[PDB]
Amino acid sequence: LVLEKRLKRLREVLEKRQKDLIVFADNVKNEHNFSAIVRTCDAVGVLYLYYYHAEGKKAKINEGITQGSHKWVFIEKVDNPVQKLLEFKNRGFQIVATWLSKESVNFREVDYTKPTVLVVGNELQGVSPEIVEIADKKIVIPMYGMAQSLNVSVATGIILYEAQRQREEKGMYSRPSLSEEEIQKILKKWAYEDVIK
Repeated sequence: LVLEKRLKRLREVLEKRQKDLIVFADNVKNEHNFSAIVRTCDAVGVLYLYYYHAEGKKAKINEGITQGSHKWVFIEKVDNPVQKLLEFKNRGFQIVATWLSKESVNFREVDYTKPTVLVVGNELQGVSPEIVEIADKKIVIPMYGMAQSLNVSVATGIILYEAQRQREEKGMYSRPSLSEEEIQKILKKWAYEDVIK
């Protein structure tokens, strides 16, 4: 019966998932920050998290820091960021990238309620120059101190919660963006993958 409870809870979670709000982690340095980002994705309703990492990208999530959240977000390793992002762009997704530059706009000026792929990272200016070249929006978070930037996980949460606020205002968490077919498919899949190993 206990397992029924988790699936019940999984269903409620899937009914609030934003199949439309995608996150792309561009070369996030340490696993502690990566795990925190996974937790944050889960918190705002992000269902898909893609990532690109040094030497292949064999990312090891910390269960003690993810609290098991790594289980209800699809995490997919990508070998070519621009190629993957172009796939979303051609599908109508706006590519929003954190780019540390005076030419970038305040992150609150973006409309996160439309299909969006938020790209964050630990390259010199946030995302790589290769990625920013294809972005629709280049964003920064206002700073008033000596630090030029914020910890990548903290910045990701700040931006994603602005997205949460906007979507909440439009009632996008009040109705499922995933269809019942998709919800049932995921329930079955994860209930299966959770056991098998």
